[PDB]
Amino acid sequence: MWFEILPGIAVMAACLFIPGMATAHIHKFTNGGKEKRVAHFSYQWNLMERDRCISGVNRYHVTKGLENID
Amino acid sequence: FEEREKMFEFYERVSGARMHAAYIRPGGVHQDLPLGLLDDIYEFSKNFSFRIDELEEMLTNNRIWRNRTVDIGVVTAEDALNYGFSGVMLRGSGIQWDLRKTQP
Amino acid sequence: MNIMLTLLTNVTLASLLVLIAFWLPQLNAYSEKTSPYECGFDPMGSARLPFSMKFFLVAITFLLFDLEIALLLPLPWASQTNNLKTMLTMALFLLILLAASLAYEWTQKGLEWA
Amino acid sequence: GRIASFLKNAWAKEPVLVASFAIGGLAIILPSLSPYTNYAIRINRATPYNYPVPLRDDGNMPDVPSHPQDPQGPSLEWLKNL
Amino acid sequence: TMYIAFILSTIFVIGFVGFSSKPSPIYGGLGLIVSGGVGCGIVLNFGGSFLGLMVFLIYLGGMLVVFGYTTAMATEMYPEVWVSNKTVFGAFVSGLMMEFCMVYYALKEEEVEIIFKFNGLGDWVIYDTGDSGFFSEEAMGIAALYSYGTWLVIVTGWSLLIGVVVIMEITRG
Amino acid sequence: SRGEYVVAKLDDLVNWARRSSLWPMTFGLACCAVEMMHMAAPRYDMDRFGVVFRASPRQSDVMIVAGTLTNKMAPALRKVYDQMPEPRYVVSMGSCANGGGYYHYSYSVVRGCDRIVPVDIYVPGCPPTAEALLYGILQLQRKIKREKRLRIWYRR
Amino acid sequence: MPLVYMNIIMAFAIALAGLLMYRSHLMSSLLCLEGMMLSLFIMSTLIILNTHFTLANMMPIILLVFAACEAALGLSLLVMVSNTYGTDYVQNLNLLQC
Amino acid sequence: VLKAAAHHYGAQCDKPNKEFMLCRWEEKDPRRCLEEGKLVNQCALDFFRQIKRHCAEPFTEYWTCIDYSGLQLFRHCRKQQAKFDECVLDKLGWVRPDLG
Amino acid sequence: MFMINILSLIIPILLAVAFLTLVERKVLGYMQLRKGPNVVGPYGLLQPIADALKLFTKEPLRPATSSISMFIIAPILALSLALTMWVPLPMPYPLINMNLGVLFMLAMSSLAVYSILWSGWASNSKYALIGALRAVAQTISYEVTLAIILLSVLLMNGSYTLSTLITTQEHIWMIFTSWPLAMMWFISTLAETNRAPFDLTEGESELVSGFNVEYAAGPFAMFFMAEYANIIMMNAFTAILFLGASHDPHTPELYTINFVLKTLALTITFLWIRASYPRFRYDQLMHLLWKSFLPLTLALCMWHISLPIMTASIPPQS
Amino acid sequence: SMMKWNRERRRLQIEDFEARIALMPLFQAEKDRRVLQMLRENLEEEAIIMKDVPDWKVGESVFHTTRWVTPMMGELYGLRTNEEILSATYGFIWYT
Amino acid sequence: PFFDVQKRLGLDLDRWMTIQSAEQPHKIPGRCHAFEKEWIECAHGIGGIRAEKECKIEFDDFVECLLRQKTMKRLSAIKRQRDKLIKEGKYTPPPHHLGKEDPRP
Amino acid sequence: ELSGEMVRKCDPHIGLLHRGTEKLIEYKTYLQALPYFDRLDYVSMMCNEQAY
Ligand code: SF4
Repeated sequence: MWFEILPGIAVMAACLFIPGMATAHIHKFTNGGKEKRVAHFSYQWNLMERDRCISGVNRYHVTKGLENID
Repeated sequence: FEEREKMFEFYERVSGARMHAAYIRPGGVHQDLPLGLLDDIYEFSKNFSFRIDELEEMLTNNRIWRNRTVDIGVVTAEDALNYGFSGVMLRGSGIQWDLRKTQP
Repeated sequence: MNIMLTLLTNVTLASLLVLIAFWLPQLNAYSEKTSPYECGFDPMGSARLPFSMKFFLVAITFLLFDLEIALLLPLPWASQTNNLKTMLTMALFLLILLAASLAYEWTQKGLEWA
Repeated sequence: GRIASFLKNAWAKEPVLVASFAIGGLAIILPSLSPYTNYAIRINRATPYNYPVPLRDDGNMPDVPSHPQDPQGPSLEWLKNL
Repeated sequence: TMYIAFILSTIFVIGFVGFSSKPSPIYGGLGLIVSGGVGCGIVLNFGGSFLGLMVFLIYLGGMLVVFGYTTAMATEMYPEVWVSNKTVFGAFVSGLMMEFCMVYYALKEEEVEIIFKFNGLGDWVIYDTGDSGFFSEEAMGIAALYSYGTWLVIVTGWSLLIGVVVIMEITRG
Repeated sequence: SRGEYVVAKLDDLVNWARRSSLWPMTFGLACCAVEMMHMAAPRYDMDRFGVVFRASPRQSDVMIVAGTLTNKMAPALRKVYDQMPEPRYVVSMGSCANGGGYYHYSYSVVRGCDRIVPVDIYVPGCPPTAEALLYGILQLQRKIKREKRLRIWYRR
Repeated sequence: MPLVYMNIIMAFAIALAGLLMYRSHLMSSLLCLEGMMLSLFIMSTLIILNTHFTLANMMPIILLVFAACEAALGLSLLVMVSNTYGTDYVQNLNLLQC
Repeated sequence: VLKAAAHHYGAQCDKPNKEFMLCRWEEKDPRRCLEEGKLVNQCALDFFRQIKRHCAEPFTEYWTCIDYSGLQLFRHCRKQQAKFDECVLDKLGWVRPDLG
Repeated sequence: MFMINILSLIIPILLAVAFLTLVERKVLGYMQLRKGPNVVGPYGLLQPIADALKLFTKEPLRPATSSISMFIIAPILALSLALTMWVPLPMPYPLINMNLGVLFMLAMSSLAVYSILWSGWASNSKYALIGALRAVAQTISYEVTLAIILLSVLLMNGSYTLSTLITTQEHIWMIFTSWPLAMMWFISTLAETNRAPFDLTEGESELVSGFNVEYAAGPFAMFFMAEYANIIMMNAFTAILFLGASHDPHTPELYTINFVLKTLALTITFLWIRASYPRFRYDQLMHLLWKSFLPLTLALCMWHISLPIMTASIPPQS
Repeated sequence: SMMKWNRERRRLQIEDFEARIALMPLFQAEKDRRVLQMLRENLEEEAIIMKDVPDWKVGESVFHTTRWVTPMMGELYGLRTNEEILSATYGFIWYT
Repeated sequence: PFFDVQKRLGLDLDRWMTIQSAEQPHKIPGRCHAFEKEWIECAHGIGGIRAEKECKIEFDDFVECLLRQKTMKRLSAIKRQRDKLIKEGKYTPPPHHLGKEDPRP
Repeated sequence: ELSGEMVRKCDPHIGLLHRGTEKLIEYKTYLQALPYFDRLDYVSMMCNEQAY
């Protein structure tokens, strides 16, 4: 009866759930297991650029803590 | 049209054809009603009122339906008679005329 | 450059769909099939003849309304100012003028067609 | 008398415009008759978008706060309790 | 990719030639569409996100009403394209040749002076090295219209209202 | 051979898509069009089989001639058929569209739509029942299933 | 000056030449007017952004507003000509001589 | 890492940072304040040296949480913030500056 | 990896459109006492594939009177923009994070209109020209109200950034704050996508097939896909704007699921409206949008400008 | 509810701005040192590149004023690699 | 006829956007604030005729800041000479200019 | 004739379903002419039979 519509709705649900999950997982994969940093303003972009140089490997995701000093 | 399908087999059970029954012939009809036909007609007509009310629920008070029909194709009573209109085309303009009442 | 990449990918995908649509099927074309559709009968006049707009005034005013919408867009940032009194008065002034223009067009029977 | 008839007729024939003028009217009058508009102004001034450039101390600035967090200077304690 | 702005500006000139040769207004419409979109791209590349999106949005809406009229007033039984009339095609080709000649002269010869003095280096050079902080400087300057530009707001609003009135007075017979 | 197997499998895929997504055009001429509406009625539900009534001939796959094809109507029917993009099929519904039916000996009736367009399935009746028309359409799906268009191309 | 400035000035010049050189329709002249307005917008916007003239970032929006005001003026004049002559052809504007 | 310790850094390294800002905003020439700029880094390094010696582990927990979020928000790591403030208040005696 | 992300945002959307066709058919059937596609595949799950294969194996016809260049460009623009308007959507993380993604969506929709315009104009048919003019009239009626409602509901967001909408609705759906604007925005989205009671550009019962009457096989499939993709994208926009969802930064799947379910509910309501009301007359559509919404949208714009100032609740800029 | 949440968000924004202010002096110091180092490197390489060219004074100011003028992008990354130029120019704009 | 009603009534209708050295929101300085300030303060009250010739160095500096024509010419000359040297192999770009050394923070 | 979408003139062209029923009836008996009326109004069949 009416529940016969459910398979199509579920297939569409899976097809719409793929994009979001894929984007989140790719962002985590390409940013060292962390949320992709946003740069809405120039200050955030300057922070990102400094972090990239600090890392030394030209990647901003890798962060150097207190171990790097001294 | 599901109710229209139920009435189609009323045609078919009494004549053998769903649409063109050729059942009403000069002198009466062709065959007598098969047994149990009147009961089934009663069962259909018992619940057919709700179908009309469901139809009205979707159209009668819908503002979109009223916008598409209210004040559209207005026919004056005098013009309808002169132009030869009959049936609903007359009684929709207020003319009180039905051939089942005046000339039964 | 990522937005450019996305645009390029979308355009290429659409054009590839067009290409497959126009080169996969078996094509058999003749004059009658490619004739314009006029519900089974031959058209009387050309489709490139003038087509009168009964809502021309509505469009010309929609131009200025789109202008006002462009003027109103900076409002979310305008609320971050220290002169909230002046900012609010000017925003309400613009909205009041938009409403007044709409009212003038309405009362002078401009929104009506034909 | 005439106002009541006009408003009843207005909300019976064109109820959409009645609501719009009422909502629009409130949006012009209410902000003036509010005690929180000044707070809205103060919050916008409070937010430090740019750097607070220090001034050279000449020794005769009693209220200017030469300190990290000593009591002198403006306070946001009002915003904390808002 | 260091000359994206130059490529977009060349496409801008191409679209301007396209709708300046005067094909059917329908085709002039897409010419202006391309020009506006590419100009939005240039402004985005220079940091004007809101301004570029604003020209894109307004012209997109404006050319729609023009298209409505092209099918109502400027509708020719045989609408003409850039390869339909030797006059239109000549204008289009002349514009393209002018653009190409000036581009070649500007590129191969670093310093070019046609009317003003143009330098052949990339547009990236003129960019500033400053930091705007937690700002969208264009957005803040634009939003200053309601705080600083009260007079501008008043005059623009009055002009728009008078524009509505003028349209109604003109289109009344 | 591997070539025939791929072509045969491709031919089945092409045939399956065409026969299971038949799109008749909304084209009804007479009494038989009413029974055609009852095939789209909930009881029989032609949409259940993928048969969807498109309007424009250019977006249709089958023309169901349902009703008398008068002389005044014949040029209109042919042009509407010609504007259908191939592959297109014609299903003749009712004795009026088959061989003229009740009006075979009429000065203004074409003696069957076969004289105007090629017909794939003839549905008999006056009017044929909604199942009879549905039987003819399902028979058309079987006819499309037996179409070896690519398989013949591999052997041309 | 950067080459982008040259390109935008050339676009303005081309649009001006197009407007000055009518062919048949009055619609295309309005198109050239809108093109000139767009070119001026792009020029002013680039100038303001490059020099970080923050308070002048509202100038292109005002320019755009008056641009589409002139466009609406042109459209209304166009409809009147079409109503009075049937076509928007620029040759119909011939009663007033010298 | 800088954002996690920023609030305490501003309070402790206030004196040399403010002098450098005054220099830059009065000389209006970066070459006339290099010496003051060097003292900013020296005091900044000394600020982190105390953290490494008294609040190493709790601070590492704090900035790792902040590093995760793309916005580097403070409201998604208040639990770790309290741990860092508590150790710093005891071992080093620093007090986080209030709002404004 | 970014190209993989582009593919993982385009291909699933096309599959969702394909199966949304089937979902719409079955929903309409079961609301009409019928059964949707039920023979082709189990419960009709293979119907979209059959439709696509039929359309792309069907001969496309090029009208003799048609301008080929525009006739081919229109379908491409429609699909490309339909696929592009998903780029900035925050689910929970947007593929392309723009500070002004909302205005980008507005501009992309405004451009998509030209697909219907050029498809209609280039088709060189009277019905297609009527459909194009109806599309023009439709976009004249809704655009101003759409932008004003969007601005008013974003006045509590603080910026045109789409991602910020998730934060603004962290404790409460924004529909509880602007439900009149929510209703008007929903109707405007119905009108924009040429959808229920506003299917005037196509007009099956009045214009045979509207602007796409001369389109067949592949191009027609592209226009259908673009239409349904715009439907899903606009319903997603309605979901993020008003029906906010919880986002745990460590488990984004929670948001994704909640978001998807809300978008599916909104699409189902779109079909529900499609099978419940008669079609407007586009004169009545323009009159409604200009004389019942627009005054109310202006009034609510005034109200939502004044409210944060009068309540000291101006949202943060950043 | 939205009033309460927006007031809390304003407080959070103020806190983040205070953190930025606290971090700003170090960033300014690093920025000025980096700019001066890049200018020095450009001058040193220019002294070698255009030593043969007649009358080409190395490091000659283009302004009459003896005041600090913030260098343009082409005056810092003029001879750097194309990738570095593209980064320092269009990185923030192209990052989304 | 410049009827200077603004200076008479004291109103400020458009003098706030005439120059980039005026007050701007959030104190965002213009790119050439210093040069324009020097040019304006030099040429204040002495008249236009004197300002054209006397405060000409300031105006030239302001124009150079605004357009960078001479700076771009110098950079173009440097680039051309470097390219010519590289063609003849008389020069080798340093590693920090070849993307081999980590740039300072 | 449409001025835009306003209907200036509406001209119905009929006869596309003219099957000559009235002429065919003249060649058939009264019983044989009865089925002809079922096809006149094929939405209301038995009413046509009753009138005949
Ligand atoms: S076959 Fe019979 S029912 Fe069908 S159209 Fe002909 S007369 Fe009517």
